[PDB]
Amino acid sequence: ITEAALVRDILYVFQGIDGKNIKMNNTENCYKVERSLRDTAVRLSELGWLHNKIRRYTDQRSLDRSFGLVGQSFCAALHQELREYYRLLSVLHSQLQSLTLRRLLVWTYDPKIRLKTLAALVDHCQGRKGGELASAVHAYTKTGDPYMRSLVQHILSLVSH
Amino acid sequence: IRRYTDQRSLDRSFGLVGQSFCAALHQELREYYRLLSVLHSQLQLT
Amino acid sequence: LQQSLELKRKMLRDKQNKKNSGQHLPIFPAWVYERPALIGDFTALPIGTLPLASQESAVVEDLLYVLVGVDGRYVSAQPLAGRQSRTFLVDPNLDLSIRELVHRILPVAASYSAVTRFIEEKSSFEYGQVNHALAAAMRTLVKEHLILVSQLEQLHRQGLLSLQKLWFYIQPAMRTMDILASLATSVDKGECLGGSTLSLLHDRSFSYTGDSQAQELCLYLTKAASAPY
Amino acid sequence: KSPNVLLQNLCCRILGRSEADVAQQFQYAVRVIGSNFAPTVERDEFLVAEKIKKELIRQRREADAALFSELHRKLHSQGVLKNKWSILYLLLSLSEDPRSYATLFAQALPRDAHST
Amino acid sequence: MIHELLLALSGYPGSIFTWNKRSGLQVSQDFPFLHPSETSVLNRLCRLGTDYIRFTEFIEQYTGGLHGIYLRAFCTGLDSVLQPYRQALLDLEQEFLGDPHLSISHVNYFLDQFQLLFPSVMVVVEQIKSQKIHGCQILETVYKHSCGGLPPVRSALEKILAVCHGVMYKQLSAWM
Amino acid sequence: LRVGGLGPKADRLEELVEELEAVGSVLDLLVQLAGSGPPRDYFLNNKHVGRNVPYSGYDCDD
Amino acid sequence: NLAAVWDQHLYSSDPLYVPDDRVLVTETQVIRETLWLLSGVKKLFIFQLIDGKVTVRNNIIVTHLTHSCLRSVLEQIAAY
Amino acid sequence: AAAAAANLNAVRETMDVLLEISRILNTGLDMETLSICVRLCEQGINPEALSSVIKELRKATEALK
Repeated sequence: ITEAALVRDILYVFQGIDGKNIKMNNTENCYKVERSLRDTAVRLSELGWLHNKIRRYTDQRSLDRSFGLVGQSFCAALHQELREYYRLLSVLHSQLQSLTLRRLLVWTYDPKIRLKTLAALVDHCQGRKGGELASAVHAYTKTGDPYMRSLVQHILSLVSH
Repeated sequence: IRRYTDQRSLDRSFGLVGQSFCAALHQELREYYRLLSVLHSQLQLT
Repeated sequence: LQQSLELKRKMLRDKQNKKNSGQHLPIFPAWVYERPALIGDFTALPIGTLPLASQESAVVEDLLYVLVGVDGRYVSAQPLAGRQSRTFLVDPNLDLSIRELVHRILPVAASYSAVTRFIEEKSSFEYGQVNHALAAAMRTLVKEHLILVSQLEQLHRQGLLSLQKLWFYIQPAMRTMDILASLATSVDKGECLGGSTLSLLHDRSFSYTGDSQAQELCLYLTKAASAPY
Repeated sequence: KSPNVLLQNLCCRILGRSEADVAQQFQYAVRVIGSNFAPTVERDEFLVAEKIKKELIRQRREADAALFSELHRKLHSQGVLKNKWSILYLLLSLSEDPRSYATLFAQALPRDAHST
Repeated sequence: MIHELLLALSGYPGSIFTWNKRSGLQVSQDFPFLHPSETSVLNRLCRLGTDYIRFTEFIEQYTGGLHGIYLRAFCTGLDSVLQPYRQALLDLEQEFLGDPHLSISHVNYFLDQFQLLFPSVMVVVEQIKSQKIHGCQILETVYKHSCGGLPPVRSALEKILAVCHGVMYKQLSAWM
Repeated sequence: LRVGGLGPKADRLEELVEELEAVGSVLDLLVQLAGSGPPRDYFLNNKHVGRNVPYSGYDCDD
Repeated sequence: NLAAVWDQHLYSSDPLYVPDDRVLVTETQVIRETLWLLSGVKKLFIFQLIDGKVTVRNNIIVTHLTHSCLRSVLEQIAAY
Repeated sequence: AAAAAANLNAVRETMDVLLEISRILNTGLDMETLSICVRLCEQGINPEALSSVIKELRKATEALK
């Protein structure tokens, strides 16, 4: 096994899909592998677990018209604000034929702090609908840091419409 | 100089000048580790 | 370690009785606190026979792990991550002159853990807007520590970096993590939150009227954490 | 060609003028590029890419900060430019906000730590 | 294998890209010439590609029961609003010819504008085909799905709404 | 010259001929023949002497 | 190369496979041929006639496409 | 030989990729001047130096207007 191998898999597991040596434990607890390499791989793969959880939700609560206009228009934002995360992850699929950057700890950091927020705004919104879901999305615009507070103030303009 | 700049930042009673003087006195140790690294670099010197 | 679950319990009830004039504060899902998420640290060769030059050359990559919170191969972080600061387990058969240099560097790693943990905790809604804004400006500077510990690996792969070079290069970083981890642990002991942390930052923005490098930190962190208030 | 005549041609492009008249400016340039010629700073590229993404994002031009990430891939794909760093650094240093701490952040490692 | 991905996100069946009328397009082999993670991306691309294939079969079936004038009008509407798919898959040649290094992950930054659109609009002809709907009653289900959240789908079925309303406006222009 | 070392010599050259403003063809001899020729100080680079020497810290290349 | 698809189909030799015998053709030659067939001409080398039905030409191939994908785009143009 | 075309094209491309990077940065450089500057930088030179001089020579040029 080599450090060059592990960074191949680590490009697919940022996209929810499995890899040649990274796999899964049982399902949606964690991304357990198969040294110190392993530990930095694990710590990166916790961006995959945050992708599945936000992908599935927009794949189901769109294609369910019962979930209403808000609900759909939310799942549109969680698709747009995730297509731009595939834009990033395309350049990292290129740039093979070095790349490691502590096996990417400084590339992924800025969006993993945006893959959080949304995965918690999903679980805070779960079960609501209608203009009540335009309230859970207004619960999180009351926080200090203009990353989360501006990311969530965009969704509270899509979901306002 | 370490047993001075150590023991006199643990002393939170030491004056404002006391820290300023002490801050200078280990800026002067960056110069000293910079040089000391140059000396390690040559070791492949007597 | 565990008691933060209880502190958040006391806190959120208190934010409710302050907001008896209202309702429906946000809160994070439990997985945000249960998962290892953004936390720091968690068959190798006969290093006693591995000769002195290569013995340094093996140890210097572990520091490049341990400076971001990864258990190295030698020099690996301890359990009881609790209390307020880490300790580490550099081996009994590593050369004594190297061990006494390793113990001189680690106080930036011991102080990287215990800043990630203030970036995590003091971001959730139990803690007001000001502890968020502080714990986010502090989140920014921890990226630049990740840029830097990446540069040092690039020089290492070229065979071009060694422990007396490493101890030159980390020095402005080792300073900032002391300033941050102190200004973090001071907010836990002096547990009070917004309006009071906005004092604590400004008080140290006088205490460092000399040092200038650490004086721009405290004007940065205060001018950032000021904005909500 | 050779650096001196290239540097003269540079002067003759930024100045709106002919070669003999600008020789005091070329004298100033010869005094300034001269001596400041070896690499002052240890040069690598993960940093000089970040130091520009950060500036575009600061300007709220966040899409250009992802366009750069692929323009840089293309510039690196072709195998011509062997000293990429300098021309990125130069363009960074010349950049302007279309509309100050600077010392807390990651910076270039100082190279004085080694000898030759 | 990047031109066959591109002809089988266009129509035509091939050999990498196996087809079946039930399963749709279905790369399924154990290729030694790809990183093993690959084929599940292709089955995801085959998804939209099959919501062109089976979404195209309906189109050539038209232009009596189902073979009504308003179904032709909606279905030649589902040509006008479907042409952006055809064109947006000529333009996907012009990169990959040039840049030797682009991997199929680029194609998903590109086409996932349509991943909100095709399987949603797929329920309107699957409904018209699973029920039966005739005459100006086509000009209702169109509008009742137009009242959606998603702004892509909410302007796919507003262009088909106005081109099939073109028929109603004329039949009700003879008549008056 | 100024890139090879020997910077003050290069400085001397230009100051020693800004003075001919009050011989262009004569200078054109020396430059076109410049390569041809045939193949110490204590105050030089010495911090311990002179008056108001500013702070510097170790040169080691000097 | 990338533009060499299924010319390293040759993993087919790891199970059991007999070589096809096939003729490479530049796609612009195929395009010349259809522009003739569709300008209403006769007896192209591609688009061979069998019985007044126009037909593909069998074992005719390129690189970026395989053998049976090409066959299927010819069928559609031959029926036109 | 054909290698005098194949490499010249790589220069035509690397030059206009860079013409993009330099316009997203809103710098003042025309196509020619950028080509002088990268010709310099490929020889080995310290970019801090000429980057300061380019602004100084600009200052002189505009201040006379």
